[PDB]
This record gives sequence, structure tokens and C-alpha cells, in this order.
Amino acid sequence: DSECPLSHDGYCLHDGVCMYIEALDKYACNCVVGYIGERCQYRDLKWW
Amino acid sequence: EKKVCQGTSNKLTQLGTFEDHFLSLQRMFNNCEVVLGNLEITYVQRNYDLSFLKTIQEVAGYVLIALNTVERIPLENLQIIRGNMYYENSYALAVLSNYDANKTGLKELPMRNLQEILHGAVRFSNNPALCNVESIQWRDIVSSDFLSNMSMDFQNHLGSCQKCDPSCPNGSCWGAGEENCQKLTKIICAQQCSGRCRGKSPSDCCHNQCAAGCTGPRESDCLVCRKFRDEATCKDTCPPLMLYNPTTYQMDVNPEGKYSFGATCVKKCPRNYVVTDHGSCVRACGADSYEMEEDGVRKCKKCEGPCRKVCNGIGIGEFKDSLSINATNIKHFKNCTSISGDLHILPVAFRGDSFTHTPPLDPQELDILKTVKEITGFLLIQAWPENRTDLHAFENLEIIRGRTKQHGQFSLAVVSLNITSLGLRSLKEISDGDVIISGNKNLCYANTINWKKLFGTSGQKTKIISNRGENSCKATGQVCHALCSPEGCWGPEPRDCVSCRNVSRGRECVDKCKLLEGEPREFVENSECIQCHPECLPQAMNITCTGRGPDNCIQCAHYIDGPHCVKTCPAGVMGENNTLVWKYADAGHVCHLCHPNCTYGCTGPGLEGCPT
Ligand SMILES: *[C@@H]1O[C@H](CO)[C@@H](O[C@@H]2O[C@H](CO)[C@@H](O[C@@H]3O[C@H](CO)[C@@H](O)[C@H](O)[C@@H]3O)[C@H](O)[C@H]2NC(C)=O)[C@H](O)[C@H]1NC(C)=O
Ligand SMILES: *[C@@H]1O[C@H](CO)[C@@H](O[C@@H]2O[C@H](CO)[C@@H](O[C@@H]3O[C@H](CO)[C@@H](O)[C@H](O)[C@@H]3O)[C@H](O)[C@H]2NC(C)=O)[C@H](O)[C@H]1NC(C)=O
Ligand SMILES: *[C@@H]1O[C@H](CO)[C@@H](O[C@@H]2O[C@H](CO)[C@@H](O)[C@H](O)[C@H]2NC(C)=O)[C@H](O)[C@H]1NC(C)=O
Ligand SMILES: *[C@@H]1O[C@H](CO)[C@@H](O)[C@H](O)[C@H]1NC(C)=O
Ligand SMILES: *[C@@H]1O[C@H](CO)[C@@H](O)[C@H](O)[C@H]1NC(C)=O
Ligand SMILES: *[C@H]1O[C@H](CO)[C@@H](O)[C@H](O)[C@H]1NC(C)=O
Repeated sequence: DSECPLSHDGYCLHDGVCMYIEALDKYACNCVVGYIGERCQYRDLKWW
Repeated sequence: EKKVCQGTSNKLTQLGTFEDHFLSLQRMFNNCEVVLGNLEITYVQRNYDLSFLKTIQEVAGYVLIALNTVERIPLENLQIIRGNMYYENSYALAVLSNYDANKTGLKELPMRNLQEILHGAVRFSNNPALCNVESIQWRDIVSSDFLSNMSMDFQNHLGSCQKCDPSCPNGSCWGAGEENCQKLTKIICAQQCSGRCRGKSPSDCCHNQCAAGCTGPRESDCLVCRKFRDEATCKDTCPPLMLYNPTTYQMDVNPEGKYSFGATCVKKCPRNYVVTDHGSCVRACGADSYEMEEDGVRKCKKCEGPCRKVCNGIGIGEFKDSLSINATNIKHFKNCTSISGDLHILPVAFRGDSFTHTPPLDPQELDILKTVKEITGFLLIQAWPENRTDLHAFENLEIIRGRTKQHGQFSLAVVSLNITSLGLRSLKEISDGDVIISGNKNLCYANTINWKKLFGTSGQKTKIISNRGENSCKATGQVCHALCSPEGCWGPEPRDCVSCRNVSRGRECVDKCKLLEGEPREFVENSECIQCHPECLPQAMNITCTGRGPDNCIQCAHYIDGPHCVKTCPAGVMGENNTLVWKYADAGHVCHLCHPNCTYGCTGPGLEGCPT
């Protein structure tokens, strides 16, 4: 899994990937389908 | 109102493909009226129906609308944004960059019922297609405290822009047609209104508990409740869980007490819901805490060490085929309080290795292990920055278990080092391995400690061999502190004794407790110095308090209420039903219950206390 420079400098988990919004100057994750939250840290609660 | 959805916190993170992401937004917000959390609308493309958002009345967190290409976001009945959580440190509503390589996207954001953003400011940046929003008077939506904290930018020369309706207040609307004229309920108003209004005149005043405007004068006539909606009344706070017991003069269990679910007061927590010490129903606890069932209802409690993180260790698992902690290594051990295996620190760390393509590690980074509290295998330190006089990164190491031991003999080994002192002030157990402290030609205190008190298997020995001589340190004046006990030293400082000769203050060894002359005043209990409670008035040359808590002061700093010393007399607290408890203070500073026919409060005894 990949080191991602967000506000709280975590890691995108559950197979997700780090991406950069150039417009803003801000990082975020690209979660795999079926996972939620900024760092992809949560099962969708319905999608399983 | 009703119907409640959880909200999202994805900030700008994107969920699968644009479709995947649209489908989530959808299933989250479908038929939802009240958002408990936040509303983040992002990445939505041209010609995707966001009709479902027509349904949203209250958002509790913040509203983030960014990186969209949709022409139209119909937040048409969004009434209030509470801003209980900000975006980017300060905005309750951020509407940032809603275009694509073309200069198009959000044209339309018809928020004709947005009347109050309760907390937080508002930001608009780079929406070269957004119409009419240009014109709004935020002075009516946003509270003055966040007025000087807005970033406002709408930068199109022309466009698909209809002028507002002639029937609009100083030319402000959210879009085309009368339906979109901005409804003002705070600007135009009345000296007399201390809140919001139904119109230009004094009789139009809304109750102070209403948030966006009202349909009348009552607390049941509010459009939205400023704080809590308990049944069909707006209130300041939910009926308290704790109530005032006149017989204990402290807070007791309130059977008529209600928890707090969004801006609602409930009899009990829904679905699968934990409770906070704000008295709130929530889906999950914060990061600095994590608890289970404490008599029936699941409560949230504090880990007071940074929450337990189990981490691999050198040799096993993800760190397999690694010689020691490295530059490549040492990040992966951040919030780690326990090592499920060994810890090696070897010369190759601080010199670096050609073979494994590993730069020398920066000696300041060693501070990442300050959190580690248990090593399960063994600890082996064979190198260490010479600049560093201490094993201080392991300051808080409580236990080494030795379940595995170096060469199958050693649980702790400190070898060929420059240190002055073993920094291990929190070490209390080394159960099943032998100890090796060797070649540390400057290490001075390792003898003072009785290693035998630390062992858990009755066959383990020590080898404090080939350090300095007992004679050397003694002469260098490098002994235990005069305030330690025979038990030992992990170094020179008073913070560094195993146990105290006289008295402990929190963590340090000390001579006097602050009985007659200290900073805050103290008592002693089990040869510890414990602070007096802040309501004990310090006594010159005499004892200030006689235990913990407020019924142990010799004299109250402020007021007396039964056996308590209190900062203020009880003023409008919840009671053993029918009313709020109200006391005044008598010239002796004793609190006494106001006359029952008051209700507003009083300033003295009897009916002469509360005037009309
Ligand atoms: C300092 O720590 C880093 C992080 O552990 C170490 O890097 C790791 O080195 C090992 C051994 O060279 C690599 O694992 C190997 O993978 C091969 C697959 O071909 C496998 O057959 C071997 O048995 C072995 O497990 C690993 O890729 C590598 N990890 C990273 C991210 O670099 C480094 O070895 C350590 N150096 C020192 C001086 O302790
Ligand atoms: C994992 O390690 C990181 C990095 O050391 C830790 O970051 C820490 O983040 C917290 C935020 O909650 C900081 O707490 C402090 O809160 C007080 C009180 O509000 C405030 O005055 C401080 O400015 C600060 O935000 C903590 O100091 C900070 N550490 C560093 C190096 O600045 C974090 O503790 C760890 N994460 C977990 C969940 O254990
Ligand atoms: C500390 O406490 C005791 C009170 O129990 C003080 O001693 C009393 O002082 C008054 C003088 O105004 C005498 O009338 C009492 O007879 C004393 N009581 C006893 C039992 O001796 C003592 O004064 C206090 N110390 C200080 C500095 O005020
Ligand atoms: C009765 O006590 C309850 C405890 O839940 C409290 O909420 C309420 O304020 C009291 N009654 C009134 C109307 O003051
Ligand atoms: C400090 O320690 C000694 C015991 O070794 C004791 O005599 C003394 O009372 C203690 N406290 C003070 C006031 O020095
Ligand atoms: C290593 O420790 C010794 C002994 O305490 C100290 O005098 C010396 O300065 C240290 N060496 C370096 C290079 O910092």
C-alpha cells in the first residue's frame, strides 16, 4: 500500500492509491470499489 | 424533518470510477433530509442526475462541492448548515473549482432556502460558470464571527446568465425566477429582535432557539432548531443524563435523561451506537480513545497511552530479511506501543549499506520509538549515535519479554556504546532472557539497579562487565542522586530513580511535599505529592487540604454548597424533577436554595430575592 501526504499523513489502505488534485494543491486517495473514507479505511456498510 | 443519513468524510478522495463515485453519493444521500455528518459532492460529471439532493434540509458538518462538471446542483431545500466540522480548518461551505478543460461546469446552485451557516466561513474559488451566487448577501447567512474569514471569487466575464427577478432584495438571488430571490431573515429586522425574524417589523421576532427563520412567535414555530429538537420543541440542551441531587449536593443519575443524536434528543441510542462523555450517540469513537460496554450502554473511554498499536519487529513479518532499524525502516513504527518480535540496532544503521541500497539513518529519527512500551522478543543495541548520551528513545519501555533471545540467551543487550547512562526509566520486567551490558566505557549507573527485581524466570543472570569501574564514576561524582533509594538509578537526574528516598511528585523524586509553602498546595499519601483541588484556598503556614477533591479543603476559595467547595453557586441546573435548582450565596458564601416561586433565579433569600 502507498504512503499519501494528506492532512493527517496516513496511507491509502484496502488496495487504494494516492492521487494529486493539481487545481487545489491537495492530495487524496483513489479507493478501489467498495471502500469509503479519505484513506479508504472503511467497508461501505452495504457494498460487501 | 426526519429521516437521517450518516454523511460522508471522503474530503477529495475518489471512490472507484466516476460512476462508482456517483453511485455512492447516491446510495448515501437517497431520500435523506438530515445529514448527521457532512455532505461532499465531488467529481460528478455532465448529465448525471443530482435530483436526490432536492431532499436535503439540514447538514450538520460542512458542505463540500468541488471538482464537478455538472451544470446544476439542486440543494433547493437546504435550510441550515451547522458547521460542526470545518473543511480545511475553517469553511463550513467550500465550493471550489467546478470546471474542466473548457471553463464550464457548475452554472447553477439554487440554494434559495440556505439561511444560516451556524459556524464557519464560506469559500468560492474557480467556478467560471457559476451564476447569480455572485449576488448573495452572506451577511444574512453567515454569523458575524466568521464574516471576516471568507475567500470569495467568481471570475466570469459573461455567460449563460439570466438577471435576477425585479422582485429581489438589493438584487440578490441564487438563480433565475422569483422562487430564487434570497429570503432575508436577519439584516432587515428590528432593533428589538435578538435573533431572526419573519419580517421587517417588531412583532415578527423569532424565538432565540430558532435557526433559519420562523413561522411564528413560539419555540415550536421555528424553521430549524439552533441546538436541539426534543420532541416538537426546540431546546438549548437535551434533558441531562446527570441531574442535581439536593441530598448529595452533587450530580446523580437522571432517569428522565435523554442522549443526543445529531441535533435531536433521544430516549436511547439507535442501530449500533456508542456514547460519548458529551452524552452523544455516535457511530464510532475518536482516534485518541476506544472503549467497550461499561454497564449496559457502550461508552467511549480514553486510552491514556496513545492507543495500542501492534507492530512487527526486525526479522519476522513485513520486516523479514532486515538486519536492523534503518532509514528505509523506521517510519513503519510510528504510533507503535508494542513490538511483536525483536528490535535490532546495529552499526549498519548509522553507517549505511551498499548491498541493500540503504542510506545511513538520521539519528534524530530514533525518537519514533518513544511510543514503544513492550518488546515481546528481545532488544539488541550494538550501535547508537555517539552524540546521544542516553537510551532515551526507550524512555517509556515498560516490558521486555524475551520470548525470543539473541543467540538464544539474551533478551536485553547494550554493547560497545558511548552512552553515559542507561535511559530505561520505565523498565520493570525482563522475564525470560539474560541481560548483557558490555564495552560501554562511559556507562556508569548499570550497577545500581537490582536486575533481580526485574526477572520473571528464576534462572536468568546478568553481565555488567567491561563498562567503567565502580571507583571511576564514584570519583567522577557519578553516583545515584542523593534523593534516590538504595534501589538505583537509570542515570543522574531525580526523574531517574527506581523508587524515592523521600517523596515522589508525579514522576520526580523530591524532598518536601508542598504542605506549607508549595506552588499549588499538596498533601502526601503513600509518600507521593498529590495536588490540592483548585477550590481549596491556600492556608499560610498551615495545611491547605486533607485529601483529594472538593470536600477536603480547609477553606473554600469561592463558595460553599453542602460539603463542596465550588467556583459558583448552582445556577439553573436540572433537578429531582419539576424545576432547575437555583441558589444564591449568603455573606458567609454558603449556597442556599432560592424561594421555589422564582424560576428566573434570585439574588437573595425569599420572595424579595426575585423581583417581578
Ligand atoms: C533496512 O530495512 C529495509 C526495509 O526492511 C530493508 O530492505 C529490505 O531488504 C530485504 C533483503 O535485501 C528485501 O527482501 C528480500 O526480498 C526477496 C525477493 O527477491 C526475498 O527473496 C528475500 O528473502 C528478501 O526477503 C526487501 O525487498 C527490502 N525491502 C525494502 C522496502 O527495501 C533493508 O534490507 C534493511 N537494511 C539493513 C542494513 O538492515
Ligand atoms: C501517530 O504519530 C503522529 C506523529 O508523531 C502523532 O501526531 C500527533 O497528532 C496529535 C493530534 O491529535 C497531536 O496532539 C496535539 O493535541 C494538542 C491538544 O489539542 C495540541 O495542542 C497539539 O498541537 C497537537 O495537535 C500530537 O502532538 C501529534 N504529534 C506530533 C509529532 O506533533 C499521533 O499522536 C499518532 N497517532 C495516533 C492516533 O496515535
Ligand atoms: C494553624 O492552625 C491552628 C488552628 O487549629 C492555629 O492555632 C490557633 O491559633 C489561634 C490564634 O488566633 C488560637 O486562638 C488557638 O488556640 C490555636 N489553636 C490551637 C489548637 O493551638 C495556628 O494559628 C495556625 N497557624 C497560623 C499561621 O495561622
Ligand atoms: C425535570 O427533570 C428533567 C430530568 O430529565 C429535566 O430534563 C427537566 O428540565 C425537569 N423539568 C423541567 C420542566 O424543568
Ligand atoms: C528526607 O529523607 C530523610 C530520610 O533519609 C528524612 O530524615 C527526612 O525527613 C526527609 N525529608 C526532609 C524534610 O528532609
Ligand atoms: C561519545 O561519548 C563520549 C563520552 O561521554 C563523549 O565524550 C563524546 O563526545 C561522544 N562522541 C561524539 C563523537 O559525539
